[PDB]
Amino acid sequence: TVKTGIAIGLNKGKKVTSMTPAPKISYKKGAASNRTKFVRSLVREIAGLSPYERRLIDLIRNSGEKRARKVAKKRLGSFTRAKAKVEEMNNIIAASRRH
Amino acid sequence: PEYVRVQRQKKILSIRLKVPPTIAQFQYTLDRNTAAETFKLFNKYRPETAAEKKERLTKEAAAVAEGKSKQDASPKPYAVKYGLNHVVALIENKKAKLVLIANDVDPIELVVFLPALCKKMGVPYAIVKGKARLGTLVNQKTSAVAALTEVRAEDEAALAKLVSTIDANFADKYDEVKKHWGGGILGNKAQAKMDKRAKNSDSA
Amino acid sequence: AISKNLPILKNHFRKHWQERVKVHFDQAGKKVSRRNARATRAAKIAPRPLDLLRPVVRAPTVKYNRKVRAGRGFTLAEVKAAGLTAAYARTIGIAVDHRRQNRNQEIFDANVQRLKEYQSKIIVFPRNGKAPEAEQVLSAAATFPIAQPATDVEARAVQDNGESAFRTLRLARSEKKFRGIREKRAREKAEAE
Amino acid sequence: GAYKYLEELQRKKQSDVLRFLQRVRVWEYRQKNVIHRAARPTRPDKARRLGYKAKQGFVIYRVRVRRGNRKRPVPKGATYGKPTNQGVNELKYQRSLRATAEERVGRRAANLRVLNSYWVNQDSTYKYFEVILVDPQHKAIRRDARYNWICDPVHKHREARGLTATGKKSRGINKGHKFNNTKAGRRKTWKRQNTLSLWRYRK
RNA sequence: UUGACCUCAAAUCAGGUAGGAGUACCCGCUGAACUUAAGCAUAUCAAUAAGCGGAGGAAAAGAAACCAACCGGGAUUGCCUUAGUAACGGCGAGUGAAGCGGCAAAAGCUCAAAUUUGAAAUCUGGUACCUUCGGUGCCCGAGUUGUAAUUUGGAGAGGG
RNA sequence: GUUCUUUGUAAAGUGCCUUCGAAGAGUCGAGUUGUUUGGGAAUGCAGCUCUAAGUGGGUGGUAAAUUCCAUCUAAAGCUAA
Ligand SMILES: [K+]
Ligand SMILES: [Mg+2]
Ligand SMILES: [Mg+2]
Ligand SMILES: [Mg+2]
Ligand SMILES: [Mg+2]
Ligand SMILES: [Mg+2]
Ligand SMILES: [Mg+2]
Ligand SMILES: [Mg+2]
Ligand SMILES: [Mg+2]
Ligand SMILES: [Mg+2]
Ligand SMILES: [Mg+2]
Ligand SMILES: [Mg+2]
Ligand SMILES: [Mg+2]
Ligand SMILES: [Mg+2]
Ligand SMILES: [Mg+2]
Ligand SMILES: [Mg+2]
Repeated sequence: TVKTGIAIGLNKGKKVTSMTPAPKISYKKGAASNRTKFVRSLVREIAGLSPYERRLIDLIRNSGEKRARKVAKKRLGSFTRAKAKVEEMNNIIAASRRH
Repeated sequence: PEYVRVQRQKKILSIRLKVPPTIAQFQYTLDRNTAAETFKLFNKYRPETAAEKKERLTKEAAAVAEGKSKQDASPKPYAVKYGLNHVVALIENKKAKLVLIANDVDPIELVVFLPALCKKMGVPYAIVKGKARLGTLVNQKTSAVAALTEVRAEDEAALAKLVSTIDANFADKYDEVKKHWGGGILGNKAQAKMDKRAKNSDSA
Repeated sequence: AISKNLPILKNHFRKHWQERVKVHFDQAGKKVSRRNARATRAAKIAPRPLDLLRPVVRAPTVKYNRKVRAGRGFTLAEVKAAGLTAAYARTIGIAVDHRRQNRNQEIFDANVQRLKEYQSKIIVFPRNGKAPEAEQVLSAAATFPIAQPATDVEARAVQDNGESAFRTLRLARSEKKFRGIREKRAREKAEAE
Repeated sequence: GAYKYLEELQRKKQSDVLRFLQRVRVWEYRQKNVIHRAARPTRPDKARRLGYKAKQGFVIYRVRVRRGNRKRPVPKGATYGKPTNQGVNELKYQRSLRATAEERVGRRAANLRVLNSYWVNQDSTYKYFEVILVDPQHKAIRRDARYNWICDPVHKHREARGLTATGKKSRGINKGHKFNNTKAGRRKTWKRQNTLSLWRYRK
């Protein structure tokens, strides 16, 4: 990862002594927070699924991942969000009856 | 007056619409005879009053100065713990030995989660009738929660049968009330109308 | 209205610019007012030099990274190496900035070098002492100049190995240009059907 | 903690349990007046998060606001200008319904200062928001140095000038190249860039 | 054979505050047209004038969900530049900012989310007194649907 | 400037080892629509509809898929020149 020392090339720029300083407590905004994970599980067991979430789970069980992810993209904002939604739905459906 | 009209219409609408299973588990209230006994026990654990706090501080302050008391001039207290934030943390620490929550909290989001959370830590919970009596328990107007963690030796007998009675009604019944939908009441004129239909058509 | 050979102008004067014209007649009046403000601020505050100590720090933006300039405030890491806590330095007139991070030792060591020098040059008045007259100085920045580091020595002997700088320079650019293209062909050529 | 159960549940506004409550509640708010005193916050989690404290002097109001666009109030759709200005039905009133409600309660409790607001329910025709107020005359607020900045006149009618949370959101006031058009204030910014700055020694 | 809760009231109840003016500057909403294009409709005039709401001695913004892409700077605001440039535009008339660099001034921060639970420790009001922009005592009340100490991401806390 | 005041085992600051580390939703985001901007497969703002997650989110000035990295950490608040 050392700079090449020249003004052209991939790692352009001069060779300087790094430290890679100690990280900020930020960049941990997506923290684990074991108690928060617990709260999310708890609210999952009290509150069921959205009607549209249920439609996506039915799409999982009958019509397949491609159509299901497509519908997730159509409902939610981005294709990345759709991928995340279908992945968490796969986790919940696996934790469900078909253990 | 409209406020009377509105409040009556608040409850009538609340039942005619179908109530989801999660709420209306509060519709099952703790029965009459055990209710007297439960508060009869709990009234022995009323926390410090306005006056009682003053005298202990005087007898403690007038003690540490000459008796060199290291804050052990007062006995270990045994009083009901109150406060929703106080109680919720207690179950999460598994310290709540018995928790009973008022069933008439106006914003249900404050207490809807608590009985389900109590089941997961295996902490006995009671959906109890009347926040007002919860207030008089702890020298307040309203408390909405009441938790007992520690008991005297001779009173451990009381909870064990009582917890068996309470757990027999709410916590043991959790999994069936969890999938039991609420509401579904038609009106009196509607109910007589339907029965009139059933007596003519259904029973002919 | 286009006349003979004259360059195309783009003078943007078709709004009601008459209403917004700030003519700085106050340039002289403002400078004396500012010099008045600096003097009264110096007298008002304790014998402190009107400013905080600013770090020696590299400029971004390679157009300007050849130079060094003053920063806003010191990083927590640099202040710790000086032997103070971050809060205390602000009380002494040392500017601390938490947003900057140190990834350059020569910049890191340069700052702590000026930290110790500043510490050498401070007399901290005790809260309940005597506080003798200290001949207040007006500018810490004037007392602690910024020096541009020297990159090399004045003279040396050439060590030309026939490196033919273009062949270094041109092929470095060529190598980067086709870099990802090369691994792409690694995907097909190491496919092995 | 005890409020994160309220917080995490509220993320599931479309969940089965909350759908019962909001539908019940939207009926409850409809019957009452457009603006009426709220005895206690419907979302004590949200209020505390937003700065409400269970102290004397804090005031909570519920308000309902009509939804949709701002129909151009020209008579019979006659705009009297170039055709780009003929559009009447499709104007958007670039300031949020949260701001519009916040003005009305601010006018209602004219003695008082709007802290913030949050919505509690909605339907097709109306939106409902519940508004947080702070009493600068109560000695509990003039004291309590955590909050006595309210008592200063400089923030009076904070709601009307766009100094509230949604006001800043609507004014486009935030950092970045994405907001360079409106960073220090759109009108303030426009005047600075359209000013001919002349010095005595002409450059 | 009663009083506490919740909510809603009334009182020439004790005490309060809002209205209006000014408006040069300031914060927002609303918002043209003359004019230019040698016609004219997009566009320009202009995110202006007119109208409405809201403050102060300044207001606003203000301590990064910033800028950057370099060896990286580091709240905001103002000035010299960037620059009549990148870009937008019947790509016509025209419009047209931002990074860096120099300088002025400099300043940093705080709440919700942590049960204090061996002790609502918190606050308004009324009375009596005194050294009264207050303080002490006492009593009602607020408040556990949460008022104090602690924590605010640069961290920080439970422990040893 | 110095004189009545002395607070108080009351509070605070730094070092080491460990367990943690709580951080903001009809909101971000997306579609469409209107206005606006130099922002141009759409700069901002607003309306309606859909609407989240926590090794996430925004941004990285050409739409999208794939793999990374840098950079900060919104939907809460105060502040003088
Ligand atoms: K018009
Ligand atoms: Mg009166
Ligand atoms: Mg013309
Ligand atoms: Mg002409
Ligand atoms: Mg005007
Ligand atoms: Mg005035
Ligand atoms: Mg000033
Ligand atoms: Mg200001
Ligand atoms: Mg401000
Ligand atoms: Mg910060
Ligand atoms: Mg800056
Ligand atoms: Mg223009
Ligand atoms: Mg009251
Ligand atoms: Mg501390
Ligand atoms: Mg935040
Ligand atoms: Mg407009």
